Amino acid sequence: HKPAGQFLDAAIDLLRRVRDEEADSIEAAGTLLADTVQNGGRLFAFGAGHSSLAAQDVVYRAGGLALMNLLTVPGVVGIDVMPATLGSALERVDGLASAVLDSSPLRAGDALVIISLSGRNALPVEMAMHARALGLRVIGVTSVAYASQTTSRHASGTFLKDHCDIVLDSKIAVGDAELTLDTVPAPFAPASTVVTAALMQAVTATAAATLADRGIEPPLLRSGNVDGGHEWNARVLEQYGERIFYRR
Amino acid sequence: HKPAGQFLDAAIDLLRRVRDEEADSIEAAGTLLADTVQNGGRLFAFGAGHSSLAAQDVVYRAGGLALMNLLTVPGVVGIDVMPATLGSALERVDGLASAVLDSSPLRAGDALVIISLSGRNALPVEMAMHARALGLRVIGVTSVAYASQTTSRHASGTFLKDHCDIVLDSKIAVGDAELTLDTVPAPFAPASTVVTAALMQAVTATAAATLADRGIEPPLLRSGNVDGGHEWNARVLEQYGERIFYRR
Ligand SMILES: CC(=O)N[C@@H]1[C@@H](O)[C@H](O)[C@@H](COP(=O)(O)O)O[C@@H]1O
Ligand SMILES: CC(=O)N[C@@H]1[C@@H](O)[C@H](O)[C@@H](COP(=O)(O)O)O[C@@H]1O
Repeated sequence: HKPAGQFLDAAIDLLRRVRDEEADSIEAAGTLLADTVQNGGRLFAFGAGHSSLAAQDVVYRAGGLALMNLLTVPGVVGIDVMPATLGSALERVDGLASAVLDSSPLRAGDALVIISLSGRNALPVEMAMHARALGLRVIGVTSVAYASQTTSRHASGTFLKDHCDIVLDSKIAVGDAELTLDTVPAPFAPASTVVTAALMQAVTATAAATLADRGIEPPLLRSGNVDGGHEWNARVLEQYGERIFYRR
Repeated sequence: HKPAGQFLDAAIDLLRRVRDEEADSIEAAGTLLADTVQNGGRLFAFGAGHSSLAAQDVVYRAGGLALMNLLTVPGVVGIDVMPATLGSALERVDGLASAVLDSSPLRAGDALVIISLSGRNALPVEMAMHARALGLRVIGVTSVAYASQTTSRHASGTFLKDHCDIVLDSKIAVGDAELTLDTVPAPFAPASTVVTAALMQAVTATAAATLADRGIEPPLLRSGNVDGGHEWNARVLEQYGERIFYRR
């Protein structure tokens, strides 16, 4: 009955929905990532604002793939920007996504994961459209409910999911808040990061397992806060350095 | 049996452990945050690397408290820094934590949440020690198992949890990886961000509910990606601007 327990039960239920409903889509996404690695492509992940956090959770990560890179749009990497409200405004700027994609090392055949809960703003929609125009395969992580219950803010009138090769439905109801209190007019307690991080790990875990099943050793990193982790990672990062862009 | 399902079941089980084991600690932490707001103090959250992501998840957040601020240590806000490996090295630098605390607006009586899974490195340990020396109340979000199974890398030989007023145990087993495959030597698939984000939301949800029960309207933000959210937030951010440091 207490707020902590109510929220955790809501987050568990959302993870159960993802587990039971997105299993095939999660498998398809992880296989696409494994295919890209095997065929010599690169892997990148992007999200704006708090959606950036699920993307960061698979980059340079204990237990994660060394080959996963972060696509950084300046000002929307998390909420670090001053003022934080500018991050919201940058999501409406046409041409930012193309500037970032055209400057990056992404090329035809690469894989880009795009996390956007609403999927409705110019920046994530343009990112998917332009990435596909460049020949990239695009996985979207998005709450498809928003496409029926909100209006697109992109000039095309379309949503992120309309421009993805694979869509992972992150389930969050419109408003991104799981609890209400009678005395309190606004809902509170967002689970979207709990859910999207879990989806991303499920996707990358599938890619690692798929490579292994094909007799290809997945390039996995260890935690740097367990003795020997940094030594282990140095070997891996050097080995796959050519397709890793967060070190040299 | 598939990797996605195995990971999601592991993450659910960790959320159940937090729900069933940390309920009283979560209540105590949220009450301390509510007490601080009521007594006129400020709220800040910090973590390094991927632990920064749980801190960011409660800042400028749909359904979250407008009064929660991010404490930014340059170079360890997420994994954005180039090269990402420098973030790991910065966690070992003595004096960085004090530099950041002494420059910030944090003052005696304020509340600081510190997220560190291992709790073993110089930066998070110094952050807690120096914050308490400044008169701050400190909530740590940390896997206490690390304090018995790893060695401290702080000069004191102590861990984060030894310097907290309240400890929230994030349960993750040493290594931060929930899956193994027979052919694959390293474990993979980290849940720490799934778990820590959920703990943080449970804490802030408790603070909002506690304020409400005391007849104090919690200063909650709405999603900017639902129509009217930015207008709603502008009112709130102006009202509580004096204790909000991510806008002006
Ligand atoms: C109060 C608030 O909402 N702040 C931002 C929001 O402006 C931004 O749009 C979202 C990412 O957008 P997306 O996940 O829907 O793509 O992250 C944050 O929530
Ligand atoms: C491969 C790797 O591990 N990268 C960093 C790690 O160096 C850092 O220590 C941790 C935060 O540390 P903490 O959560 O234990 O405080 O975030 C990331 O995992």
